[PDB]
Amino acid sequence: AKVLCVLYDDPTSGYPPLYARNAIPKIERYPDGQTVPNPKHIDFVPGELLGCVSGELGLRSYLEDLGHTFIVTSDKEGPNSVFEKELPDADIVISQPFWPAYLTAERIAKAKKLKLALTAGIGSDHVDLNAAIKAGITVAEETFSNGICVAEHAVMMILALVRNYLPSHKIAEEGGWNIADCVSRSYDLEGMHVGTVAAGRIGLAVLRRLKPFDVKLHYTARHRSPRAIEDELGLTYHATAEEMAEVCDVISIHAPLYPATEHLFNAKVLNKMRHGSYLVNTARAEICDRDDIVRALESGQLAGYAGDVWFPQPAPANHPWRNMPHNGMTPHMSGSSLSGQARYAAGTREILECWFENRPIRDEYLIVSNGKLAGTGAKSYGVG
Amino acid sequence: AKVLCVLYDDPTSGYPPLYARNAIPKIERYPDGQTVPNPKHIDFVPGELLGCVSGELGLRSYLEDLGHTFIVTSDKEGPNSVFEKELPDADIVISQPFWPAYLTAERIAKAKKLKLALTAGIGSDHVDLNAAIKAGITVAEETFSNGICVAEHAVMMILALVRNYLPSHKIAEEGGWNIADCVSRSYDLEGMHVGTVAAGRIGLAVLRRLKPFDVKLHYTARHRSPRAIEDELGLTYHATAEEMAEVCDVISIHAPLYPATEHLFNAKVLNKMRHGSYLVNTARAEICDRDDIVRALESGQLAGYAGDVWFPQPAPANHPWRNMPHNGMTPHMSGSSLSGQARYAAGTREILECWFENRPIRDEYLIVSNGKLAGTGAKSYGVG
Ligand SMILES: NC(=O)C1=CN([C@@H]2O[C@H](COP(=O)(O)OP(=O)(O)OC[C@H]3O[C@@H](n4cnc5c(N)ncnc54)[C@H](OP(=O)(O)O)[C@@H]3O)[C@@H](O)[C@H]2O)C=CC1
Ligand SMILES: NC(=O)C1=CN([C@@H]2O[C@H](COP(=O)(O)OP(=O)(O)OC[C@H]3O[C@@H](n4cnc5c(N)ncnc54)[C@H](OP(=O)(O)O)[C@@H]3O)[C@@H](O)[C@H]2O)C=CC1
Repeated sequence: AKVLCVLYDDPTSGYPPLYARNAIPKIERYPDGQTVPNPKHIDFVPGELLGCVSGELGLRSYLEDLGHTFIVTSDKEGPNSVFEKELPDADIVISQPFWPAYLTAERIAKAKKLKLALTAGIGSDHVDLNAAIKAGITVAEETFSNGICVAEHAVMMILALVRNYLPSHKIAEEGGWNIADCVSRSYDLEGMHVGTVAAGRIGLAVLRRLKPFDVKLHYTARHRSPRAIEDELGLTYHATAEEMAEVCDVISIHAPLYPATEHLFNAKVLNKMRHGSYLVNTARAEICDRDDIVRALESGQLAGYAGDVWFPQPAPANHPWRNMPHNGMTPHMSGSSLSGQARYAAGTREILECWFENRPIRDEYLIVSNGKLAGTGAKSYGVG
Repeated sequence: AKVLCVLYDDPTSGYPPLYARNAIPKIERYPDGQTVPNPKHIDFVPGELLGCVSGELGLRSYLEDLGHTFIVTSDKEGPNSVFEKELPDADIVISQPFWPAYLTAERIAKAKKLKLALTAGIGSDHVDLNAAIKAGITVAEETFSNGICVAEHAVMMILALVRNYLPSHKIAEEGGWNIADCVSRSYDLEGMHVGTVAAGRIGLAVLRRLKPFDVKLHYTARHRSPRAIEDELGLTYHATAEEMAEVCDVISIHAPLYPATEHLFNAKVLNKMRHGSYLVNTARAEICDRDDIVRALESGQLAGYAGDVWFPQPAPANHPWRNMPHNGMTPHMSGSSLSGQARYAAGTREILECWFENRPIRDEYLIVSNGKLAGTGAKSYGVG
């Protein structure tokens, strides 16, 4: 088989980078009991940089020893990219959400041999799932592989926004003291109403991390969480995001992107919030309406917005979220911490081993299979 | 009586600032059961900026209606400062740790009428406690008033360091994407060993907030915390900071500053940590050796350092912690969030009401009274 893999560019300093530490913690299970990936072997040491061109997700020897071909590129934009030129006879396409090889309907039509579209990470919205369904392409991802990474990043961003961290760090760097300037917009999180959009793998992890901050917890979802979970965490459920927006000081988004969630957080929802509320989005950019977010920050309707996800990706240098007021943005990085990479790279290999050996891809990894949403896709996504 | 009060300068934009929101949560009790301050009245709305010269800690009408004089200034350096010129006949001196009026032995000797040295905030190490004891001065502070603020700030800083937030935000602002550069130093906190120096009011609040991040928790203190606490959090105790340093990936400092803790975190302790460890210090700067911290970051012995506390305060523009590598500093702000200010300003008034009415200052607020460490001072401090 021909495996076409799109990864981000190597570090500016070169590859490998100068690692700050030489080992990372051992993780064996996720909080819900799901096991971490179980490939027969891995050809990297956890903690290495794997998601760039030279890192290769640690796949080359595995693939070539089996007689497969493995093409790795970062060049992914337009019909003259290495990606699009190599696509027509690729059996398998792999890319990460952080540097995504978009599989539009038009590209899927060109992809005459494509049978497996594998996300290295979580979130397969860069693939047109309706087109994949029609074409009989399997779409899979490494469920839970980097979810805890995201939960950490989201809580970090909530705190940075509410406490006014980023402008205050700039004052320290630039020689100032200026306590009044630092604290004129600095609040505690304690006692605020905080809600998540979704209480799935990441949303629940966020709610759990928020609990000891002594906030009042809310969530919205299409299907109510078990009473035991609501009791554990003191959750208040809302049938819709609009209703939750009315009562929350801070919202963090943790749903997948598909038609029902596209532009869910637009002006109508944002304007339901109290003036000076906060929004964090480490889910997908297009769950928000891009320009409505800018307007909310310009008016102070939102006191702050932060996230790691943008549209499109990579975000152009002129993207309006970069320098809108009161933002805590990063590039799309949370799911690509070195710790997360070890897990999604291992899971990418696990999935390939199953595929090549004619064994099932784990149900929880599936998004589309056999011409329909399947596994986690059927539980978390829609195509209507 | 004459009340001499040193506060920081007003916001650069003017006073009042443009508030992002017009109310904050109501807090009634601290996690150990201590009640929030109970002054007869407050002359501000919680959420207002109180800690600058124009804010006056909300004390002016209260004091002047009683016939007291109230002098508020930010001018605190040298013998010609308004502070030192007004000091010789001040009965009461008030200042905040964020902009501290240092009560050296020499200043205390000049302060012929001084009877009460009141910290607006927590941490009275800017007062020479031996000199206060000798002079028969009462030293008091608003215990717990801003401790939760600090705990939030510390956890925020831990996450920002481990995940490489600050340099990544810069890339977003400056038009880059550069995922490899962002994540080459980005780790998850999950599974790391994290320790606190002290498990007091703030240390315990930090440990509780860390728990759901699924880290392995450690602490050091002069005596063992209660069974319930060690069991609740799965704590491992170490008799010394050096011992804890050997096994922790991250340490956060939460002890008071006095001779036993001065320069505790010097090269001897830093070098016990594994290469690439992280240190957060929202306690007091001088618990660390200033230049040893710099050198540990320059060599990579520490992968990161962050805190809000400096020495001296204000830190000069050329202070080496501002632009040392891999830092997440802010000016001294955590205890002066608008939320914390509401509580310490209310407590400052409560203490003054007790004082003027010949009623006890709460035992838990006392640091020095009647010529010895007293109250919380006796439980948490030493005088060497
Ligand atoms: N920033 C990054 O690096 C990363 C981002 N992500 C993003 O986060 C998303 C969530 O990941 P994860 O928690 O692991 O996924 P899960 O599938 O576990 O959870 C998603 C939840 O979303 C809820 N949901 C679906 N539709 C809606 C709707 N219309 N409104 C509200 N809630 C909805 C579902 O609950 P219900 O059925 O009750 O509605 C489901 O439980 C991913 O799909 C991805 O886009 C993920 C990893 C990394
Ligand atoms: N950044 C900011 O804005 C703020 C900073 N702070 C700083 O944080 C400090 C802690 O505040 P808080 O938790 O409220 O104070 P507490 O008095 O509640 O706790 C201090 C703890 O320090 C421990 N301790 C004392 N001496 C030592 C030692 N030699 N080694 C190790 N532990 C020691 C004590 O435990 P044991 O007796 O078992 O040793 C005590 O429980 C303050 O004193 C202040 O300097 C406070 C507020 C705001």
